Amino acid sequence: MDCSTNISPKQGLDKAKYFSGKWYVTHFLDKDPQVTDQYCSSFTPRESDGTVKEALYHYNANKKTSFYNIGEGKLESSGLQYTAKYKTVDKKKAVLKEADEKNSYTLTVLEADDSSALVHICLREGSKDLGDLYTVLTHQKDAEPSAKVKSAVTQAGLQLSQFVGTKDLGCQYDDQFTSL
Ligand code: HEM
Ligand SMILES: [N]
Repeated sequence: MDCSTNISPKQGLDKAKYFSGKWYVTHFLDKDPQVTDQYCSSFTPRESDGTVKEALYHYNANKKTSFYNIGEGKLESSGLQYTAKYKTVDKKKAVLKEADEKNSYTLTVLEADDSSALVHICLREGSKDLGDLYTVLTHQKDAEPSAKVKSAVTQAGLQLSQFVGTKDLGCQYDDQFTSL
């Protein structure tokens, strides 16, 4: 399922609010009905002079497995949006696999305040699109997203009730990895 082509970052967002601390996905919306496994995710995005680098963590709640990555990209001029390439690393941040130049993901920030954020992610594997992925984030695990971010969800044409809540999945996180 192809990703939406009508996704743009919110104008006027302050980078400092998004590129700080660590983020936990509290709710997510995957539009592809063929998916089966549900994931938990946490990441730490940093930025310097328009260059973005982030440590990502995924935990497969169904198969009880996890994987780590390091994404690197550049900030678009338009807004808080960037397309990054990613390498695969272990829990110690050692490189297990270099980045495949044909793969990428574009992350678009739709809203972000001091406690939460809403982002859109489009992952691509060369030519195949994995489909739209919307994720609500908070700095505190299982915390409640702000009213401001919930409003962003509505404005995005989505219903919070359709999102999957991760606080009930029995998530396992590696706070050591995202800390720092
Ligand atoms: C709860 C939220 C999330 C869900 C449901 C989710 C789901 C997925 C799925 C299904 C895969 C494929 C893994 C497999 O082979 O089985 C995956 C891979 C990946 N996701 Fe996510 N993801 C989440 C959050 C994120 C975030 C926050 C980012 C970006 C910052 C992201 C970036 C990626 C990347 C780069 C890969 C590829 C890793 C690799 O192939 O080594 N994901 N995700
Ligand atoms: N993803």
